[PDB]
Amino acid sequence: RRYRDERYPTQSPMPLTVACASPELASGKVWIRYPI
Amino acid sequence: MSKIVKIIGREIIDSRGNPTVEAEVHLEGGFVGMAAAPSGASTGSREALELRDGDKSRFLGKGVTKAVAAVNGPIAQALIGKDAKDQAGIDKIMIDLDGTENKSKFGANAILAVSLANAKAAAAAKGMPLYEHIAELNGTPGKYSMPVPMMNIINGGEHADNNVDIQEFMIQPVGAKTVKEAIRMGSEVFHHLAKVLKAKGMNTAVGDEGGYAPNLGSNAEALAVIAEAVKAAGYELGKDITLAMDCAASEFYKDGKYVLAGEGNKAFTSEEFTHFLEELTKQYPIVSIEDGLDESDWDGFAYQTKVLGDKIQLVGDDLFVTNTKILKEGIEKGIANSILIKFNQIGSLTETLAAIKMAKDAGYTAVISHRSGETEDATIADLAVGTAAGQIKTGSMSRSDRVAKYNQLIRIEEALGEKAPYNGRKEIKGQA
Amino acid sequence: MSKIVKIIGREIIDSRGNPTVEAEVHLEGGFVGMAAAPSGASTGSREALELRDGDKSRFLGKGVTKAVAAVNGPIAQALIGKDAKDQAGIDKIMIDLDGTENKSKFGANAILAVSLANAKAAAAAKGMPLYEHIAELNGTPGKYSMPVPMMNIINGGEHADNNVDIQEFMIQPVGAKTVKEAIRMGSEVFHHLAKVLKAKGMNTAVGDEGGYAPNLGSNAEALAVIAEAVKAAGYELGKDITLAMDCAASEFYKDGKYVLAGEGNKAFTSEEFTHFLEELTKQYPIVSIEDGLDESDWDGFAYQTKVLGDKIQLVGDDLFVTNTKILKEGIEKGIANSILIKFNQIGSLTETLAAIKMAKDAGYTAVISHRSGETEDATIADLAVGTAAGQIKTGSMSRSDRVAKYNQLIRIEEALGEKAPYNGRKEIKGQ
Ligand SMILES: [Mg+2]
Ligand SMILES: [Mg+2]
Ligand code: NA
Ligand code: NA
Repeated sequence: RRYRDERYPTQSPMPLTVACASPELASGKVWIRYPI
Repeated sequence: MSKIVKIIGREIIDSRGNPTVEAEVHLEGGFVGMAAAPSGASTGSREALELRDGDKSRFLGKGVTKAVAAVNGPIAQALIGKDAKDQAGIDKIMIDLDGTENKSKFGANAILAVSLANAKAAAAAKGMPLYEHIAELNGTPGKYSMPVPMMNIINGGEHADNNVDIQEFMIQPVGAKTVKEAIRMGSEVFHHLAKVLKAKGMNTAVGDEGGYAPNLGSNAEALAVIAEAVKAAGYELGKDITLAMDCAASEFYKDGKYVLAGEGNKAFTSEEFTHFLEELTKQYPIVSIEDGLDESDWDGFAYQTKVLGDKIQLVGDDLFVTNTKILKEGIEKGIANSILIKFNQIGSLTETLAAIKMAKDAGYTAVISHRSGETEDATIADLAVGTAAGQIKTGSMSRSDRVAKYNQLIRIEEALGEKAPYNGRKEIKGQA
Repeated sequence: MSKIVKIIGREIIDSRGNPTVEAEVHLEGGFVGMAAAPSGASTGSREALELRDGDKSRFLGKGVTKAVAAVNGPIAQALIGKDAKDQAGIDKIMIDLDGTENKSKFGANAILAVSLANAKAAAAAKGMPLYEHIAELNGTPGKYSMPVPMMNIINGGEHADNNVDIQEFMIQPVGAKTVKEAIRMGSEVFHHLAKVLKAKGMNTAVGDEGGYAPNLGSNAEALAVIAEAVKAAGYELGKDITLAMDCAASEFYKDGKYVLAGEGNKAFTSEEFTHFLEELTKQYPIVSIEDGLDESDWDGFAYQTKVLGDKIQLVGDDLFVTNTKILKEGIEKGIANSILIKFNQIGSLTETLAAIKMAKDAGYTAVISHRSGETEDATIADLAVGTAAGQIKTGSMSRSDRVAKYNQLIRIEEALGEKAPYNGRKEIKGQ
């Protein structure tokens, strides 16, 4: 199987208007710290 | 919060200076992912179509404005409002809209860039890294490993203008206990190899994959100077470091014969080349040989699998082109025992996961791979970890088109710790 | 208002296979920035200290665990709770806590990685790209340009093991109307140069900066094969494409004389080398020469600036090491007319902006630069755009340690359009 949790963010806390606002975030080389 | 609201394609530049496709996928909640398509040089004849423009007034004809327009127009429009978390559903929409078996309408470079950018955006929408999302897509949540890398530190064939016919000569740091330690060992051997080469007056400038591109007296001399660098760096060949090769033999298969141009056009039948390779595996701890014969030489590959398959990992690259239809026939015919996974050979993440799963189920190993033309993108690091493939091929320890993947592996291992073991030598088919 | 909550340093690998420092700055609310320090090979003697471990059992002595420990320990503790938007205050805390003139306690590589990661995190907290935040930090909001690139397509000196003593031979696509078109022009010339070189039986493997590293009959022959590639690519030398050089002459200055080892140890006085360079600019449209004399040869540079400065952009690199205290003396002594801006020569974004401003105020140009040891980081693209510097030096059109900066420039220009003009030739001092 595959597990199903309590889940996900409703709105990204770091919205980029375009991906070059943060290449690192958009390419997936650095991650937001959750929670908060 | 995961519906696609915007997709942008654009023409960027790859590590050889040629254009390729980049895509950004934006979701309603503000989540974003970005990815690029890599590009091969020794491309198999059955790879999905890399669509280029052919306009000689731009990039010597290598522009990708048509694929970029496919991303911005028909593809994006077909995906607006769809759920990015439904990766199989996103890829099916694009595959069906293109409507050709080899993705020749939009280009595999267009479809793949969107496929990968979508998976990254969905992962962000789920508040998790790509490798964790990939494990969930794969039906194996929380199952990770750090891959054992094979590192191409002497480049030949289509990747360098030297007299070396074999494409790639690689070291594998099987003795390391972490991928971070593996990366340091590879760097040290790579730097000692420079000193070994200089002392012989050989060239230390690098080819397409960041390995040295010297001229050699024979193809086998590459193994000798590498073994020599391993010893000078203080490691034990065969215990800490094993060796792997990518012949790309389709590139020197002429008129039913394998011809080593750098060795005075020395010619081999299929059987003769297999025994030439066998003798090398007795002189050196070569435990993996990729594309040791031509992509069409299935009878030859059957014989090579009888002679070497019980002791050597035999990796199909051009043989299988990351394509389940072809890998399936190879499994049923007892051809090889490993597959090189290049997602731009097939064109979507979903089809790539299918090839990895098909290999695992048959007991073949899967080696996640870059192309010779790369970008700063590091998606394959996340792919290798999130499918626990066990092995990765992503270049020498120089040029950031290679090292960006090693750096992403370092970050991932730092985040996962013991949840992503580095299993070492036993990942390799035939090793325990 | 945008408080730092966590700072992480780690040892990653640069484009040569050597360790360097990467830093992440995390803010409350989740904003994150990440950057890495580049590493020079031809390092000037007055550059801020790049701190390495010296442990011969790791990376042949080039590990950076001490610098990474500074990021994770003393630097992180000093910055938790501080406002990431106060870039000058953030940099001051790190600089003062280090307390040494050359940043030898923590390493300029530790401080720089945090400095840049912090600016990226602050930009995210403001919901804007780094180039836009940098322009606000600079006191010139909304003022942008796309830089004219000088592209190093034949590598020599310390960057390749060939017989070429001159470090860098560069093309500049001044005829382009956008940086996107400039990048294509450079790609086309770069690919035509490979054909030119193979037809002469010369090596087309690449050096540290992505340019070809052939052995040549003389240093000046690099200009000849580049001129052939420009023509074969269909462009007009001197109108579509001009030429630039980085001699890195501090690397071949021996016993008061400049010695070209690849040309049989041909020796020049400072005067003679200046006139050797002058003659090349009459044979070829060379409009920029970097480090044409040794970093200590200020008498020589004063003479070279009087002889060539009205006509040629003269770029101090090791001469100034991105250091306002040194640049200031140069301006007052009539030394050079341009500065190469390398933020790891000084170690912080705030000190880098000060060098750029001091150059512009004096009428010198500023050229934003990579180092020969790079990562996939593309911070200098945002820096050149966000300060409207006008020029960038970020390598040949191969290797993603160079091309990632070109790709970021393409993305930024797409986003900004006419708000970031490509001004072409007139960016270059003397044009
Ligand atoms: Mg291959
Ligand atoms: Mg320089
Ligand atoms: Na070759
Ligand atoms: Na040299």
